[PDB]
Amino acid sequence: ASKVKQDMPPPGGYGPIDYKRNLPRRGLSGYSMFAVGIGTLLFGYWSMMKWNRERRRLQIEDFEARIALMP
Amino acid sequence: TYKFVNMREPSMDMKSVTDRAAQTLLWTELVRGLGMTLSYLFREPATINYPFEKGPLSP
Ligand SMILES: CCCCCCCC/C=C\CCCCCCCC(=O)O[C@H](COC(=O)CCCCCCC/C=C/CCCCCCCC)COP(=O)(O)OCCN
Repeated sequence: ASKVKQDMPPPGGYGPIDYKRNLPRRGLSGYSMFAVGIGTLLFGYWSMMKWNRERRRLQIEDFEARIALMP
Repeated sequence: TYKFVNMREPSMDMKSVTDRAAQTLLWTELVRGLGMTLSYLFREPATINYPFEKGPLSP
C-alpha cells in the first residue's frame, strides 16, 4: 500500500552552494593613502606653528612682568 | 583537473609597487584583520547556558 519513504533530496535538487574564495578589495590607492597622511601632517604642522608662536608671545609677556617686578 | 594556489606574479609597474609599499608602511592588511575581529565581536555568541540549557541529541 504505502510507497517507500526515505531521506531524499527535494525534486529539482538543492540550491547552488558557494565555494569560491571571496576576498573583496575594499578600495583605496596607495597614492591616496600617502596623500591623506601628508595632508594631515601639514595641517598639524600649521596648527602647531600658530600655537607655538602664540606660546612664545605669552612667555615673553610673563618675562616682561617678571622684569618689571624684579627691582 | 588541478588548480594552482600560489602561481601569481606581482605587477612591477609604479602604481603596484607604490600600493605594496603603502601596504608595508601603513599596515593595511593588519587593519583588515582588526576590522574582521571587531565585526565578529558585535555578533551574538554561540554559548548555551548549561546546565539550564542542553545540547541537541538524537534518538
Ligand atoms: C612633507 C613632509 C613629511 C615628512 C615625511 C613623513 C612621511 C611619513 C611616511 C612614512 C611613515 C610610516 C612609518 C610608520 C612605521 C612603519 C614601519 C614599518 O613599516 O615596519 C614594518 C613592520 O610593521 C609591523 O609589522 C608591525 C605590526 C605589529 C602588530 C601591530 C598591529 C598593527 C595595528 C595596531 C594599530 C596601530 C595604531 C597606531 C596608532 C597608535 C596611537 C598611539 C615592516 O615590516 P615588514 O613588512 O615585515 O618588512 C620588513 C622586511 N623588509
